[PDB]
Amino acid sequence: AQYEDGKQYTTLEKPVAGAPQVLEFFSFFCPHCYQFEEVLHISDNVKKKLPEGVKMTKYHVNFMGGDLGKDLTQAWAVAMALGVEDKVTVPLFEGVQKTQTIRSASDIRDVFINAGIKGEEYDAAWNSFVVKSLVAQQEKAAADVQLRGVPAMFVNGKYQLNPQGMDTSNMDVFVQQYADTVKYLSEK
Repeated sequence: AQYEDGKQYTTLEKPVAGAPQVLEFFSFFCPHCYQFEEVLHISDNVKKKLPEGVKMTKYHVNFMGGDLGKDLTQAWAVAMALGVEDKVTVPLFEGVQKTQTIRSASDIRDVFINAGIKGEEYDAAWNSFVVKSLVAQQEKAAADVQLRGVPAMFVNGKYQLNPQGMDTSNMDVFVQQYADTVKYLSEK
């Protein structure tokens, strides 16, 4: 057929019950994740083609960047709780990978302050139990699919995108194939 198990996607031999419909994993330390977000705009183009009613979820991961990696998972939890993901995603990527000015939790905090989140509100969120359970959710989702690399995308907890089975000679064409594959998997 046109979409083939093992080509544009793989099936999990261990389906994950109750998983989010479209689940994306990334790390602010991950070079392809930077490309996906700042150059390719994958999340964005996927959304534009998802059917009515299916919501999209994106989680940070711990297994890159050691201690600062864990701080970033907690900061992304803060980002999610405050709903400021679209204000901190670019400066966090650039702070880690471009300027390399993010070296400590305090430097992560600086990003949010510059984005206009109040210190007391950031600090209160950071220390809250709601962010702690949101950190737990991110960790659990990654654990459920035995995740050992990012970027990664899972559809209905049973299908994993396989971008290495796609042409990359044109970036636009790659993005649409990626997005169209997600939509197909969505309708499966």
